[PDB]
Amino acid sequence: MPRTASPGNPKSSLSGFVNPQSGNPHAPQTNFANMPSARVTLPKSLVYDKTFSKVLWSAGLVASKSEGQRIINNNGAYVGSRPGVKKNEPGGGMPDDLTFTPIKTWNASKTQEFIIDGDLLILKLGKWKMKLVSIVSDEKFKELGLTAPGWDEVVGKGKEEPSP
Repeated sequence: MPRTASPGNPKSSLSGFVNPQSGNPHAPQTNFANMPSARVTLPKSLVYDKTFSKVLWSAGLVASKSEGQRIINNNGAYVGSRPGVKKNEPGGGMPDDLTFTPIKTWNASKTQEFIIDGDLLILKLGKWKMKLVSIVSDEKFKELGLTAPGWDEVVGKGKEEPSP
């Protein structure tokens, strides 16, 4: 039996058909939908410094400043931008309406370029998750709400429990 074994023999449970019963293969609907459906919002101003890294870890999904960078390094990510202000299609020329990323390290150039995100910032990683974040500049806020109870209290009074 052992000495007369058959070099290159198949398996038992997996003799051609591989499908467990834990749920791993049981794909609900779409990958993006469940796992990669987390979104957070952070101050648009500090986003200008790092394109992929800062946005992903700091903003919405993880401690990955360290981990995230690795992913970027991994080069298994994409980046998109879509505020919805202009009607200027991709036009290749570093569009702002829509953005696509090769996930190669670009700190300032790429960030500011697409991460302008007046209303939208999106980050997607194919290693595990996609995180999308919306960012608005505090200053901008001042402009719209420039005459609300928000500025008066915060700035003028500046004596509220929840500090800015």
